[PDB]
Amino acid sequence: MQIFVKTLTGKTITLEVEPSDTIENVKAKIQDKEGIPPDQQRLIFAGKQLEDGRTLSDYNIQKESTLHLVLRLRGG
Amino acid sequence: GPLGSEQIGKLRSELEMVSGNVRVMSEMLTELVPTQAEPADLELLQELNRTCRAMQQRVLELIPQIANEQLTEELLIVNDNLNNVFLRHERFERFRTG
Repeated sequence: MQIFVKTLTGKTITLEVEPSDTIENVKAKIQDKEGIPPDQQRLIFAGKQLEDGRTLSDYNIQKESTLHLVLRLRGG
Repeated sequence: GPLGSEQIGKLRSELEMVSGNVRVMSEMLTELVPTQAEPADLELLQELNRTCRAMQQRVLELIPQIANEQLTEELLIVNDNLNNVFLRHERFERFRTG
C-alpha cells in the first residue's frame, strides 16, 4: 500500500509499505530515501506517537493514511 | 503584492506548513491525557506552541497587508484555529497542574 509521511517543513514523503511493516522498518525506509537518521525521527499518527516495535496494522494505519514526522532537535 | 493574488503560489506553501503544525498540535492535545502525558510529550507540545506562536504573529502581520477579501478571511480563520489550539493547550496545562 501507499502511505504519506508529512514533515512540519513542507515535505510530503510517499512510501510504499505493507500492513505488516513495523515502525522501525518505516523509519529505515524514510532514511533510505530522505537521509534522516531513524534515531532522530518521531513518527506520529493522528496525534499518537508510534513505537518502533509495533506495526502499521497495530496502529490501524491503512492505505492512503497520513503520518507526521517530527525531527528530534539535537539541542532540545 | 498588495492584492495577495500576486504571490498566492508562495503563500499557499507557507499556509500548508502552518496548517500542518496546527494539526499535529491539535491532534496531540486530543490524544494525550493531561495527567498522564510523559515529559517527552510535553516537550513536543511546547515545541509546537513556540512554532505556532511565531506563525500567529506572521499571520497577524499578513492580514492587513493583503487587500483580497477572501484571502484575508482565510488568514483570519487560520488565526482563529491558532487561538483555539492555544486555549486548548492552556486548558490541558491547567488540568495537568494544580
